[PDB]
Amino acid sequence: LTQPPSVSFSPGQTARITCSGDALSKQYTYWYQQKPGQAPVLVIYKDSERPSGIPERFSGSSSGTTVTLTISGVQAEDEADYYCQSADSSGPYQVLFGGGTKLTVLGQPKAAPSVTLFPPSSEELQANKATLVCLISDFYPGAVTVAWKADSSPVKAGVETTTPSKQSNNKYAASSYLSLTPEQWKSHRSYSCQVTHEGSTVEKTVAPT
Amino acid sequence: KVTVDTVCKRGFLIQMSGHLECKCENDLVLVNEETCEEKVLKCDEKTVNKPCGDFSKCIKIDGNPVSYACKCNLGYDMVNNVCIPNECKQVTCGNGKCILDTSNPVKTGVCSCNIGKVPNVQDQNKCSKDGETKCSLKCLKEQETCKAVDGIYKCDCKDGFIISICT
Amino acid sequence: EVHLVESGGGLVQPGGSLRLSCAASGFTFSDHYMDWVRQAPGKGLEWVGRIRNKANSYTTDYAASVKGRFTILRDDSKNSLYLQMNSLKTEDAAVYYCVRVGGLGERGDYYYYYMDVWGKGTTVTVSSASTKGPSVFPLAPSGGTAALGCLVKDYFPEPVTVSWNSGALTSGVHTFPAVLQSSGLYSLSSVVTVPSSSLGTQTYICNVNHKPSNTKVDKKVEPK
Repeated sequence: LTQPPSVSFSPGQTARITCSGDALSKQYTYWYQQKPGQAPVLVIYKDSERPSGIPERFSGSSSGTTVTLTISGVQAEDEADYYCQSADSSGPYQVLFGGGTKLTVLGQPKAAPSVTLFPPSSEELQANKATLVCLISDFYPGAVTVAWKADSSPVKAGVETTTPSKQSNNKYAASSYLSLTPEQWKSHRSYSCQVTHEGSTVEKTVAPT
Repeated sequence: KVTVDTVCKRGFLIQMSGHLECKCENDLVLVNEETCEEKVLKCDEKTVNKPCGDFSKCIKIDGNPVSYACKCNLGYDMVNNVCIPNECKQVTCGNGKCILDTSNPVKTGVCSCNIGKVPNVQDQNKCSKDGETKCSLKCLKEQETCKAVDGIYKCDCKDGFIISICT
Repeated sequence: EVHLVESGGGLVQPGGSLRLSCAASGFTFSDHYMDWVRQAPGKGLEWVGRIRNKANSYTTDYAASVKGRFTILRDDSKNSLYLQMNSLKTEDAAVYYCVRVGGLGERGDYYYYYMDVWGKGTTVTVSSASTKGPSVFPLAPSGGTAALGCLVKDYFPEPVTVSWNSGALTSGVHTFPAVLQSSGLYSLSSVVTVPSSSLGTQTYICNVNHKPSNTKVDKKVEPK
């Protein structure tokens, strides 16, 4: 299953979260709301119907292999993470879950992230270790996608990234560390930290000295 | 073949995991795939060719005295006092029923399952595997939506209403 | 009212075993399917497995990531659900939720398969890490401003406290929350935004204190 990692709407707008998958044409799709530090809650079952105890603003629609969760007139009470689920009976029974979507009800102007990338220090390289520190702060909504580039090529392994945490100014901050060997650092021409926030992408680059 | 646009004469459309068919009202029996009529109680001389059960009529037997019995139509045979297709004589599905493969020019029996069950490839395609089946019935009446009742899909009253009509 | 109370979570080393439990109340337990759903810290929901009722021969089904290692058990006479976890990897460390499956009919079989009731969950940690002090490394330095910091690397457990110039420098300091590496050790960074001209005149000392391991490290951050 595939759903966008983050959505953002103003209070009163009609939020929509899409869930795509080939199994969505055979069996039904179910949506779950999960607030921070709380158990998930079923809000929409059988594609479009809602269970007892869910406000009328929650609804859904099915069109082929894509199901859309609809929340008309979003309240700040609705700001949570939403997961879509389904099933696959092709072989053994398998419950399918989506990546999840962070729905942010906007409460302040969208802030672009301030990014700072540090190269491995000379002391750490002398310890046969290399760590690139990419610090991200002062962004709203609290959702971001971090990708590393080794000489303009994607980096898969050796990446450790935190989740956004609420700052004092009600903005969010995150961290992303790229572990390397000193041979990997001194070989490439550059290393980049790409921080995509609300469609816009900020890039920083460091090079050996 | 029966589709979502089929009119069930004196019946109503139901849907299972692999086909649709017409279910009769009250004590009516199927004359064909989409027609329901009253059944006779005893096969008499006057009730010859009148329906006595699902896909069965009363016929005359040219015995030593005249005799009348309830025989299944052509292509059907009697299994558990019910007429089922000849190609379904020895096809057991468990949580479902045997139907004819409409996508095969040769008559072949396949298993259509109750709602919530799908043919299990590891069990001779019987109905022994969990699996949802999306409802495709068009329930356009006033406060009628697709509801799963007794292992099948049917247009029933919306939750909180009862039958003249649903309210 | 329905309640699903998980139990049995805790810290176990990689390769070890652990058994979870779930006490159900407020409904006919023997009628429903029971599922296990886990969720890694800061990641999405992942399905573990499912056990079925007597009407479906108590059969089971799991996800490929936990196949062969996890086993789901139930005791209908005690209204309890269990999860026998074996050969635990660091990827298994997550919060495990006890889940009831709804949508059944009058036959013991289901028409639909959804998850109507969730539990509070129990936390399972998988790491072979013990108490360890951090290794502090310096972070050397348009808009007329620069940034320097201290890298608090590989420590266990939480927390650490980072001060700058013995608490004299507070303005412009941002100590980021720690990251939990796959080894089980924590690592964070603390940077301070300073004017570019003051790099050659003003001294910047970062003071890292790790009370769990009784480690106090002072580091000077100089430009280069």
